[PDB]
Amino acid sequence: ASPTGVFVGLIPQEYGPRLAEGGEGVEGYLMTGTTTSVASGRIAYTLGLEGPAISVDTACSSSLVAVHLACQSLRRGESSLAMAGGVTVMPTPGMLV
Amino acid sequence: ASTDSEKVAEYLRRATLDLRAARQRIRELEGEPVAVVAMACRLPGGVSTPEEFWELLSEGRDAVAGLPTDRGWDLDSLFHPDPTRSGTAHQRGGGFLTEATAFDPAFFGMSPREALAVDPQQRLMLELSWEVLERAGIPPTSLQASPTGVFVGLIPQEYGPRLAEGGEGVEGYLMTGTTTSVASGRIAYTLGLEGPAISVDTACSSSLVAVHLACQSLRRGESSLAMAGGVTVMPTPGMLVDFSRMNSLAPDGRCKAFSAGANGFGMAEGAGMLLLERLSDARRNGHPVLAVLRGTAVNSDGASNGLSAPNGRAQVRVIQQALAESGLGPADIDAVEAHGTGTRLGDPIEARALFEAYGRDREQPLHLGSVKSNLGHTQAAAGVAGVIKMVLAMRAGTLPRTLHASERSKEIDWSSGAISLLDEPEPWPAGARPRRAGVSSFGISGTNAHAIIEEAPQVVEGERVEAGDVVAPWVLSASSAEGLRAQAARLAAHLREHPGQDPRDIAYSLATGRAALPHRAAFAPVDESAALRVLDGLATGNADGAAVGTSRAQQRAVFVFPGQGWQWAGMAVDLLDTSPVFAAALRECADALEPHLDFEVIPFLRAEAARVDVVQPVMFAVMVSLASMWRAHGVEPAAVIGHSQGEIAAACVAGALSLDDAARVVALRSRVIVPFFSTVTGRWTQPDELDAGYWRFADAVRALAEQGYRTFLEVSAHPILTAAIEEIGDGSGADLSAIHSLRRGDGSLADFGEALSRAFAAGVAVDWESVHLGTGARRVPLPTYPFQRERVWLEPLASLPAPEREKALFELVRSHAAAVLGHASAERVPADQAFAELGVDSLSALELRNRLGAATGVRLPTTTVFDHPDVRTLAAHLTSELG
Amino acid sequence: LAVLRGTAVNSDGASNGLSAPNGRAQVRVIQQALAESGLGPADIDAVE
Amino acid sequence: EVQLVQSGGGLVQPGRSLRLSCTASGFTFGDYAMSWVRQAPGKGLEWVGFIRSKAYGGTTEYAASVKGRFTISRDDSKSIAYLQMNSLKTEDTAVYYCTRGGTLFDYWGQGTLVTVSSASTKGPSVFPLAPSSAALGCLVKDYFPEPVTVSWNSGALTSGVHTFPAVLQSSGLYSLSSVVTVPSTYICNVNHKPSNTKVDKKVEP
Amino acid sequence: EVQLVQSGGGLVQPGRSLRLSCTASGFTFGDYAMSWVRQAPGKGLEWVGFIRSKAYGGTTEYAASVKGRFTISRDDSKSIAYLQMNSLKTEDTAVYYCTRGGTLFDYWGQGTLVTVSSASTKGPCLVKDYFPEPVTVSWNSGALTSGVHTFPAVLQSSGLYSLSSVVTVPSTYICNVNHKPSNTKVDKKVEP
Amino acid sequence: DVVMTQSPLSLPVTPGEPASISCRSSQSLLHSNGYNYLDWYLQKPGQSPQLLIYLGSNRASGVPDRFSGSGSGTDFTLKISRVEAEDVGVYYCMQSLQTPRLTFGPGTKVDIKRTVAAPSVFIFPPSVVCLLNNFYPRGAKVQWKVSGNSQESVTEQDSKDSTYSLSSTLTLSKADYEKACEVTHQGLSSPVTKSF
Repeated sequence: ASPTGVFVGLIPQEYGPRLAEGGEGVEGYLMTGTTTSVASGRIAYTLGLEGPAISVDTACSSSLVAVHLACQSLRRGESSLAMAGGVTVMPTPGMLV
Repeated sequence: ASTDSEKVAEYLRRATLDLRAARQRIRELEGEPVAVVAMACRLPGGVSTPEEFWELLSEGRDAVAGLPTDRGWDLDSLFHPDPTRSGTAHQRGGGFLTEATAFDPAFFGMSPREALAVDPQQRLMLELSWEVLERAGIPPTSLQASPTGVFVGLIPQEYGPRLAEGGEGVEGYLMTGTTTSVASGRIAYTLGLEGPAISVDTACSSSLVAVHLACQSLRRGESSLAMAGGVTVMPTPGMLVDFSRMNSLAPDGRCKAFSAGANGFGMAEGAGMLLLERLSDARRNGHPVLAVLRGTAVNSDGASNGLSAPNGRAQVRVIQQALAESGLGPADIDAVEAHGTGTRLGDPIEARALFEAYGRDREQPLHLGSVKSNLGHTQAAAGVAGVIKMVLAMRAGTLPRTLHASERSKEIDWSSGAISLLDEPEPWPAGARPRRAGVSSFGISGTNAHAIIEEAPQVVEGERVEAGDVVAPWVLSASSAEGLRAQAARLAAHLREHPGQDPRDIAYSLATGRAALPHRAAFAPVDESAALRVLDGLATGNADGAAVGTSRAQQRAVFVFPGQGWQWAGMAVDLLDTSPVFAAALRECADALEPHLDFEVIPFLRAEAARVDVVQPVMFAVMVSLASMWRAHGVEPAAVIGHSQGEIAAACVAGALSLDDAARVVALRSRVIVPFFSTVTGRWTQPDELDAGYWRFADAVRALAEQGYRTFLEVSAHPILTAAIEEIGDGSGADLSAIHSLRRGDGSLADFGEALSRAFAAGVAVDWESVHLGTGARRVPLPTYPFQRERVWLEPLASLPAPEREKALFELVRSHAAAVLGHASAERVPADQAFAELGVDSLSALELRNRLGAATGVRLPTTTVFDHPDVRTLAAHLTSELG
Repeated sequence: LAVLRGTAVNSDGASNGLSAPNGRAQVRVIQQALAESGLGPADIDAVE
Repeated sequence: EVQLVQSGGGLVQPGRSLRLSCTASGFTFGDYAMSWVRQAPGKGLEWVGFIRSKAYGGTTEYAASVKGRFTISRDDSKSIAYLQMNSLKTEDTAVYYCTRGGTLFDYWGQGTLVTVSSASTKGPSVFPLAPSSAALGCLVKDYFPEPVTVSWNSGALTSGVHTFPAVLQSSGLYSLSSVVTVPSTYICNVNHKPSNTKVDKKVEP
Repeated sequence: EVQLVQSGGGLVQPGRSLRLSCTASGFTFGDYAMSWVRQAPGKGLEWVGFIRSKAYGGTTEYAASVKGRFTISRDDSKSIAYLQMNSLKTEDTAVYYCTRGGTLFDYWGQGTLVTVSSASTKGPCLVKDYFPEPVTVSWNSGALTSGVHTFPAVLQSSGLYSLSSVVTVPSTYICNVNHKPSNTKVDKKVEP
Repeated sequence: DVVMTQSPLSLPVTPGEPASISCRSSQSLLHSNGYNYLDWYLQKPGQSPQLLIYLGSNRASGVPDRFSGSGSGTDFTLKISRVEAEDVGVYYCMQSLQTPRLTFGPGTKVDIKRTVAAPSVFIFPPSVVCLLNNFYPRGAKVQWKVSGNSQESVTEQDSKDSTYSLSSTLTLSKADYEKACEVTHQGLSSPVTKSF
């Protein structure tokens, strides 16, 4: 229950089958495990942090944009700590096609 | 000076002043309020304007009809007696936008094949941005290279086929149409703005987070203008299929907030958009003000019980933080727009949190209502919709109703009585206590936000009015003939609906606040009824009493100085007696006539009162006065030419000699009895070489047309030798249009008005501010652009025989251009249009070059598209590359 | 470990293409960041 | 905001009289004390006078070369300060400033020229030459008043012009010079609108 | 950055002497002027005296009712000011404050308490006739913590303060007292 | 009661790096209240003077943060941070112990630093002139002897290059001539003479 901000840069990608054709084992967790908004929510919920959790997508400069936003938030004083970073993983070779 | 008695006083005063300034700066930086300027929305049902949304709220209906059928959904195997069967949904209805299928790709520069790969979300966002810009009164083209941040809240979803498999026509554009980052980049690229562009995804609170970020950016001074909103449109039923698995969806699909029959939150779709600016800057520029935002707060629930379930402590903390940030007490809010999700467990928690935050210390009963009852859950489109409803109802001074609230939930305590449900409309009149309201939005991720909205200051009152006699021209533009007709019909209908308007107000509103599109029509009205008839005629499609002309990339004008011909000169009345510029542009030249003629402004009137040696000075005075009037009214020449006696005026306007000194130095004997074309030599000359020694019409005009100027303004009291100019223009190059300033026998200012109308119809740039330097006219709301939509949707050799060879080359070029750009109707593309507006990029450029090279077997440079931006230019170049 | 001074964010605007980079915009970004940091162009030794 | 403007100034023969008006707005004029300063045309800044405030009452003190020459005046209805002129002298020709404060010279005014002389508008001479090379020179002498404009080739060549500022002749007239360059068809032109004289001169080496 | 941390006080019999010290910290003690303010128990405020800064000399104004009874001395080597209590007379007992500034009273430091007069411990539900200074109550041996109405002590003819405490119930009650210097717990019940 | 700047009267500057102006005084001020009665003023070319810092270093509002004073009661010195465009003019040290202040003082000039480029010498036979060109740093000596009467003028600091140009005229009336012009510059060797 401490003020701590989370800022993650992401680019949405497809991982499994389409929602309309959900598989056997996984039915209700399909959208929970793919939406970009929940990326920061998972961390904030596992660690119990109580602060602004925002997912930001700005193409190849997402990490820098998130760092800038975290710096502004820290300077204003609304949070006592912050975390910033980015990630990108290719699950399917539709990207380089 | 008394020591230690007066010296310290000045230092103390200076220190106090500096301290006051510093504290004022701190206060302004920390919490300066921000004003709301414009409004835009696209909601389920028939809603397309905020006024329609307010009407729907007032009458209190619902927009739940059922699932759509245009998107090609299966719609049959989506349900089954067994709810656990895969691919089965639960919702049998909901509010769905019916206009997502249609779009207008031609208005912007986008090839149809590229447009086929565009996500509906960013597809709607462009229209919303254009409408919200037009409504505020700022012309869209004005904002160039200016700091204007853009913030959009979206959800990724999925539109078309997977990237790996690819497509047939859309292969290289699947990325740019199906990503979230470009949702603001496309708007920035189209409008040419330079402010930050950010796309944020935070589930149902995305719009509120975006507006909070925009407020912070405005407060920090990074950007001077902001633009925020959200959108959520789903093209596939997979979302419902997934959300049916944990059984969180009501069967019918209606939200019953705080009711006893909670079953789910349903689904819907929509969009919204706002325009923001700090109060001081908005006041300085006179932009309209509707309401004022004061403070926001963002927080996350933290380690809640599970992932989906929310927490009350976080909501209470964020509400308290939002209240404390703006310095507003908990007992200063009249109504609150709650989340109103209508689920089984969320409602008691939200009610308890609201009671804790407000109801603990309340004197008057708080009014509670939810907008989701009327429309249903709109995902990211929520939040902003609540703010829109609050500001609309608070401007109208009436609180709307809430549906399906006749049965309060038993699990929620109501014994306190501090919170009252909005089961009936409640009057909200203005009073001593400023009106305020608050909104909230909680997402499934955990992030939640709150905001406070306050009424606009009561300073608009104090407007003065004053009658007049000068009629202002009416103008309107569109992107196509059908668009022009639709715009005229809409304007006529709107004028019919609201009578009693002021012609000056409408003319002022139409003059500034619209772009200079390349389809123009203008006229001058005399009655609110005659103008209706003229507009009806324009809507039908016949130009009567109005000037209509089509011109693109033609904005420069040229004055021509003829000799004699308007010897009647009967327009000595008014002008120099009424027009301030004409009055000030006559005496100084007349003062130059005193040396050898004693011929001032008054004796010109007395001479007429109803010999070239006296006609020539007054002719020069008329020339210089009319030129001054034209140049003051915003139109300036690119070149000037003169007749046998026109060279004196040409030198006067070129700066060869001083304003009045040119008169009686060239006319020192007084009777002899700007880059410009020297008519005697047939070439451009500088003003310096003109001297005492200085004292082919088809060739001159054809050379000027070759230079790049395609119009002439004939400055005279009567049109003279204009037909010859037109005939020479027809015989060489494009059509050459000329317009006379005034016509003999009509000295009324209405003649100048219609001349200005014709000049505008000819594409001549006009400074409307000079026309409206001051009359007593203010802005009046007007209808927006009538887009022309169409359905777009994806699903998951001769040897130089004759110039007839040239037409064959032109036709094959047109066919190839239609083929590459994806125009299914390979029948017509604009001829004078360049390529940058057709949506052709590098990918299509190389393909077109290869097709042309294979077709005719010639080598063609890669950069030829830059060399020949027009199809006609390319055809001319290729037809000259034979042999 | 280190200290951050200031950052700046900007948009390319109206270029010759959606993916076409803009030249003068980056100069504005760098100048705004330097001004916000309150330093001069002669105080930077390396650039990534 | 706080604005200070000054009015009253022009050409006056020796021994005349004049007054200067200082206008203040945007603050309580009563508390502050006014002060007048004068800058010679090409020298430093020298304090002239200082009037106290009615809270302490009091009056001014002036200084040397001004004591007993002219006085001050200050009002309260419209906050307009007055500086009187009595028996003006040629050396007094200098720009004048009115500023707030008696000791700490805060926000200033805008200035006024106020020249003193005894002459009339005249026609400039030319006496030009081009000895060998190159900064071609066409001087201007014996003209009045100061406003005058010069150019080269009827204002055609304007690259490297080195026109020098005016200087007061011992006879009350002024002399100018103008040279640009020619490291090799050149005509020098000068205009004197106050005397409404057009002079164009061709110079050869 | 600015503290005065004054110290030095206690119980003094009538007709004696004492001293107090105010310790500057952070700011340049030389420029400022010190002051002393006394607050009687149950009363308002009253000014004692002050000393000018060295720039104006060493003038000291002792107001009234003192007239040489006490003296204020200033030290600049360690930035300490002293007030010399001398010949204390009963009503002089109060809490004393050391403040910074001659006319405008700045950060104000913090206060110290002194007493006067001579007596001895006596030992104490009225809880009368005690003079350590403090007394505590342990109602119902610390069990009952409701309806407590402990009231402040009251000066009497010869000191020896008295107390009071009461509880109410419309329906097993020890009241009891504690005495730090003597430990004279008496407990006892009561039936009216 | 007598204060002179004692700082470099020319003080050439170049943007980027900072600078400073010393201000040495007579016996220190140190008024009993505990302050120094010294102020600073700046005069732009052709503009009205404006105040920068009053007593001590408490620069007033509107003044950019790049300025900062300092110093004891007899060794006042004004520090300026990274140098930018403008700020070229005259700076004045002002005291306040003596109310009847007569003159602000000679002041210290400020101009853009440049090289030591040599001048050029030209003559103009017939009431004759001796002019130069581009002789930064500013400075030139005219000793027409063939002395006593002369009249010269100097332009601004050559905005595009910062190399001053000078022109001086021999004071003569009519045909009384019956028969020297050299200039010494610090960026130049022994002077050269034309002498008609």
